[PDB]
Amino acid sequence: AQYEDGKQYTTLEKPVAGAPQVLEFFSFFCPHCYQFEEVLHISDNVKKKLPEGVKMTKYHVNFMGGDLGKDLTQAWAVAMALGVEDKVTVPLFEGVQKTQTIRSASDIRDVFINAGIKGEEYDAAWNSFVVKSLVAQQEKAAADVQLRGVPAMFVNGKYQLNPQGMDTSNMDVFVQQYADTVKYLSEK
Repeated sequence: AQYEDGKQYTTLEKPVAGAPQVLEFFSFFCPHCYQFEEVLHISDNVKKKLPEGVKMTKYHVNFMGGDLGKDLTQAWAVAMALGVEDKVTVPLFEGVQKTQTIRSASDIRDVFINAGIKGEEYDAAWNSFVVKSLVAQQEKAAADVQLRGVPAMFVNGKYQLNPQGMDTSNMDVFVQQYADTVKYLSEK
């Protein structure tokens, strides 16, 4: 057929109950993730093609970048709690991978300050139990699918996107295949 298990996607032999509908994992240390965000705009193009009523979720992971990797997962929890994802995603990616000016939790904090989040508001969130439980949620979602690599996207806790089984000559064409595949899995 056109869409085939093992080609554009794989099926989880161990499906995850109650999972978010469209669930993306990334790391600010992940080179393909940088491409996905700043060059390909994957999340955005997926969103534009998703049906009525389908929520999109994106979580950070711990398994890259050691101590700073965990800090970034907590900062992403802060970002979600405050609703400022669209203000910090680009400077966090560039701070980690392009300028390499993010080397500590303080440097992460600076990105939020520069983006206009008040320090006192950042620090309150950082230390909050709501953020602790948002960290727990990110960790549990990743653990549930035995996640070993990013970028990754899962649909209804049962299908995992398989971008290696897609064309990459043209960047635009890859992005729409990825998005169209998500829509298909969505409607499945």
